[PDB]
This record gives sequence, structure tokens and C-alpha cells, in this order.
Amino acid sequence: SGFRKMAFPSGKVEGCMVQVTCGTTTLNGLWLDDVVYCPRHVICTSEDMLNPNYEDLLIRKSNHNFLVQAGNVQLRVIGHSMQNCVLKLKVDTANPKTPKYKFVRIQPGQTFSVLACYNGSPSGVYQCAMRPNFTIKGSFLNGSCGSVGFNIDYDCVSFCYMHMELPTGVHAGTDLEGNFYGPFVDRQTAQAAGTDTTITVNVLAWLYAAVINGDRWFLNRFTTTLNDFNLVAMKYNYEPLTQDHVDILGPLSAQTGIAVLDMCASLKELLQNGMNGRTILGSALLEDEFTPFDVVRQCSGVTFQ
Amino acid sequence: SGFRKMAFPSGKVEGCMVQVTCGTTTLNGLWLDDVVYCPRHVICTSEDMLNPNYEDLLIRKSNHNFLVQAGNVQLRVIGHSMQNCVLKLKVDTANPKTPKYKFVRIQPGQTFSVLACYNGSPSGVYQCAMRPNFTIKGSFLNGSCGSVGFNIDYDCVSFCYMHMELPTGVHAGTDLEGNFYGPFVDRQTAQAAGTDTTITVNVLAWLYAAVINGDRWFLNRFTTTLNDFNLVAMKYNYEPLTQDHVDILGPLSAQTGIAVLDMCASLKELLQNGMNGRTILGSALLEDEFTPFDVVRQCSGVTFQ
Ligand SMILES: O=c1[nH]cc(-c2cc(-c3cc(Cl)cc(OCCc4ccccc4)c3)c(=O)n(-c3cccnc3)c2)c(=O)[nH]1
Ligand SMILES: O=c1[nH]cc(-c2cc(-c3cc(Cl)cc(OCCc4ccccc4)c3)c(=O)n(-c3cccnc3)c2)c(=O)[nH]1
Repeated sequence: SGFRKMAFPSGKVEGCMVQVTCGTTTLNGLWLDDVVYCPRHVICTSEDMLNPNYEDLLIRKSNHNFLVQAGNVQLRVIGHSMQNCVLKLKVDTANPKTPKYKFVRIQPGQTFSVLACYNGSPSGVYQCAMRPNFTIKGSFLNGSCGSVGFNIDYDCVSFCYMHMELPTGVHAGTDLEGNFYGPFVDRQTAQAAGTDTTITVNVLAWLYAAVINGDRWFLNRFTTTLNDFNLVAMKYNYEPLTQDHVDILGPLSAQTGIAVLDMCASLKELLQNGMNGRTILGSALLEDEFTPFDVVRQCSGVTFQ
Repeated sequence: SGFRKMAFPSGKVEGCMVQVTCGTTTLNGLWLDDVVYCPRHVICTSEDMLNPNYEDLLIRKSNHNFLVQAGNVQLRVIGHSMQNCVLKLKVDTANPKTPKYKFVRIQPGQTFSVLACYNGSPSGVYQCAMRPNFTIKGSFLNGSCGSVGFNIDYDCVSFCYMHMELPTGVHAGTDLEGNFYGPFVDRQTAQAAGTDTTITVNVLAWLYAAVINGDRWFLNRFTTTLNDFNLVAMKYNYEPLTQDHVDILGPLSAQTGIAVLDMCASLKELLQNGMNGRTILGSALLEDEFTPFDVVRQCSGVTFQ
């Protein structure tokens, strides 16, 4: 019993964090096999940030200008290249703590764990989600650039996120191939996020989690249709629900005996009437950063090693 | 910017989790140096649980009846003893991944990270707090017994929590010396929790976190006194605020320029009028599982290794 915002165990990723220094800038890198990955703006000064020409700035950098420190392990840089918005530094030592891993570009709505690091040292871990406007609502301070987000399937780490804080206080970054999520660029120039809508399939998954845990007050006598529900979602800035989403919710439907469309009718009533000062799973608002997989994992206890 | 429920990086503790089997029961143990710590009800059957005499049940157990597996490392048990409600198993190998650690008995209101484990394998990490009734609102399934809670100061792991789920769905356990928090006993017999009050000093710390992050709508024109505020806390099942608590909040007071007693007056108005459908740091209720230290760490970026 109980339902918590739960991150993956971070140990497999902690062994990969290093500090990367170029001139006077220091941020975090990801050391996997004999390559170190970090944001390319490590080569910039605060002044370079307004309109950086990264190809031109890289001309004046050689291997020995990049200092990489793994704790106190000093790493020798033997090559460097730029791939989209990440720098890839070839070092002469394979990381002996490299886990089984893959790089994945996640879709909006998907969740992941963040290991926030500073000066190459992990400081905390938390859960968040790729928002529909391709920002994340993280917790990051200066020096956190190069911190990574990931999921873990048994023994394999799936890295999905690595760059900046917008003036609005939300966060933008890349996949591990260096392509930004959404339209953001690594330049200090006007960029605004776009509508932050609610991840409907995740809210439904969390209502199923609530039923499994005994929070049942929101179940009602009604049902609805996909098209009728989606009219309501549009009014409340909820993402449309698709048949694919209904199928993904099938296992939770089968565990609880509540058809997806009946749960949609409960969500519809919650969106139109509010929670009336009540709570669900300890929350006074509808939570949208648990995926269906998140709910099954935490309500079934799958494990990783 | 941003404020998240943030756990410590779990890697130092992951290397200490093992599986402990006795007869047909399997749960988690903590392997530190050459000792394995686990809940003593590993020696019980489901029937033993109603009224177990642990001293008598232990008579029929020898070293070879305890199977300890560290991943696939098979550990040889060379001694066993019972300390209060934990079993201590002496093994013939020191854990090479033992971190610097201490055992600490925490006070109600204090927070810690939980590494939920099953069959000796970590499955997720989250934050929670010792409630004033000495339960914790965890997320645990069958097989999670022996999972531990901890804090980390730079390189030293402070283990504070290790046992059962009450019929109400909240959780009870011991410190690493085997003494339960609060009045609970490791027996399947009627036990009820006691009033769950709100941790006032933590709520104030979280309001300071909100101000630091730009959530300022709840700041008002008023102030109050310690005695006047505490009359309001009592009415709303909030813990009394002491002068010691005011001093602990001093650094946040100094960072924001808001006297503690003015912040109390803002909290008073929030308790009497509610949030009026607004949110603070993404929450529609007053959050009480961030300590003042939690707020400073996350708003200053302290790091651990
Ligand atoms: O030695 C270092 N110098 C700099 C950083 C660093 C750099 C940035 C950074 C990097 C770039 Cl290309 C651009 C940028 O502004 C773009 C967003 C924007 C748009 C419009 C107006 C203003 C801003 C910001 C940053 O956000 N942060 C940051 C701050 C808080 C949370 N997360 C990231 C940190 C670092 O870790 N190390
Ligand atoms: O092989 C194993 N057998 C058993 C366990 C186990 C044992 C218990 C357990 C252990 C004891 Cl002495 C007593 C007990 O009931 C006491 C609380 C209570 C009071 C009144 C009525 C009912 C209950 C419960 C448990 O909660 N859980 C549990 C369940 C969910 C979350 N957390 C813990 C697990 C295990 O991990 N391995």
C-alpha cells in the first residue's frame, strides 16, 4: 500500500557522472565506455551565450583544453567532436562502471528519473515527465547542466535527457544524440514554452492507482464515449485520448474491473466539479506524471539490477 | 529553479542490499562490514505471526538455516544474534561496497530517503518523513520488509529506518538497533496509529522554498506571535511551533528577508481561508515533508560523494 513519486535507483548512473571543464566553465558529463558526453555550451563564456557560433568557437579548442575529472580520476582526452548540441570527448580509459545502456528519444507524456549533479557529483534524484510543450518541470540550479534523465529496464539504463533554464523557470534539454526536445536552441535569446497541457492517459493511470489503493470516492455511476470525453478534455487543456491510450490502459482496466470509458466518466466529473476539498492519493489536484507503466511497476513491485 | 520531492542518490545503499532467507521466508537485509541486518520476523511463518515468541523460535535456528545472497554472491553465515527487533547475521566476508555510515534514531518531523527493495534487489527510491504518530506514509508491497531509509551527509550514510504494514495502509519499522519507532510491535495483533498531525516547521520551510522560487501570492500584510499562532495550529491539528523551530528557520528567514513570525501569519491565513483554488510549488495543499535542511540543500545545491 501507498503511492509515492518514485525514481529509479540511481547507482548505475552515479558511476557515470564526471566533471567537464573547458577554460573557466565547469559542468557535468556522462562517461560511458571511452566517451564523455556533455552539453556543447561548455565551450562558451557568458558573453558567447548571446549568439554563439559553436563551429567557430570549437576551432580554438584542442583535446588538452578539455579537463575531465571522474571524482579524482583524471581522464586523458584523446579526441573530441560535436554531434548536434552535445560534445563527445574520447578518453583513453573505458569507464569500468559503465552499465548496460541505450540512448532513447522519449515522447511527451513519458516519465523519467533525473539525477541532479553539480561539479560531477550527484546531489539528488527525482521523477519528472516530458511535458507536451517539450519542457520539463525540473529542479536545477546553476552548474547542473549535463545532468541526465533515465529509465531502467531490469539491468539496462535508458538515457533519454541531458542544458538550460528558461526565464519562466522551466527546463529544456536534449536526448543523448544532442537534439533538443521541442523547438529550443542553446542560445540566450527569447524563447517561450507554449501551452502546458495535462497528460490525460497519465491522469487515468493515476486514478487506477488510487482505486487499487482504496481511494474510491471519485468512482461514479456514469460512462462516456471517446468523442464525448475528448470534448471535455479540450475545454480543460487536457491532451486528447486515443484508442491507443485506451489499449495501453487495458491491464489496469483488467486488474480493477473498471472499463477505461467508465474511468473517463469519473475524470470528466472531476474536471467539471473539482475535488470538493477532498484528496486522491494524498493530492488535492489531478496528478499527471505517472505513466501506466509507472502505476503497474509500483503496484506490482518490479525490480531492477 | 523548481522544487521537487528529491531523494538522496541511492547508489551507496544499493551496494548493501542482500536477500535473506530462513526456511520459506525471504526478505531484504542490509550488509555492512561483515554483518547483515534484517527484521527478526524472517524466522516466522505466517502462522507464527499472530503471537510469536521470538526467543523460543530462534532456539530452533542455526547459522546454516539463514541463507544470505548478495546478488549472486553467496555469503557464509558464521554467527547470529537478536538485538531488539532485528536479527544480526555475522558473515565471513566484509562487504567491499560498505560506505561510511552511522546508525541514527530520527525524531518525528525528520525526512529520509527510502530504497524500496524486493528479493534483495532495489526497485525505487523516494522521500518520506517520520510522522508525529511514528508511522511513515511509504510505498511498500509484500516482500519489501528490510528495506531501509537513510540520509547522506557528503560521503556518510545515516541509516535511520528499517517491518510492517498496518491495516490502515501506513507503515511501521525500527531504527538499525531494532527498536520500533513509536509503540508498534512485530506481531499481527490489533494496533492503531494515533492522530496524524501536520509538521508545522516543515510547512514553514516549504513556504520559504516557495518564496525563493517566486511563488509569493500567499505573503500578506500581517504578523502574529508564537502563542497566537499556536492557538491556530492546535485548531488545525498542526504541531506546536517552538522557539527552537524559529531558530532553525533563521537562515531561510535571512535569505528571504521575511521574519519567521510574519511567515507564521501567512500560514495562519492559509489555514483559516484555504488556498482559494490556487497552488504553491505545484501543490494544492500545504506540504509538510520538506525540512528546513531539505529546502536549503535543494535551493543551494549541496552535493554528496
Ligand atoms: O559554467 C556554467 N555556466 C553556465 C551554466 C548554465 C547555463 C545555462 C544557459 C545556457 C545557454 Cl546556451 C543559454 C541559456 O539561456 C538560454 C535560456 C534563456 C532564454 C532567454 C533568456 C534567458 C535565458 C542558459 C543555464 O540555463 N544554466 C542553468 C541554470 C539553472 C538551471 N539549469 C540550468 C546553467 C552552467 O551549468 N555552467
Ligand atoms: O516472507 C515474507 N512474509 C511476510 C512479509 C511481510 C510481513 C508483514 C508483517 C509482519 C509482522 Cl511481524 C506483522 C504483520 O502484521 C502486523 C500489522 C497488522 C496488525 C493488525 C492486523 C494486521 C496486520 C505484518 C508485512 O506487513 N509485510 C508488508 C506488506 C506490505 C508492505 N509492507 C510490509 C510483509 C515479508 O516481507 N516476507
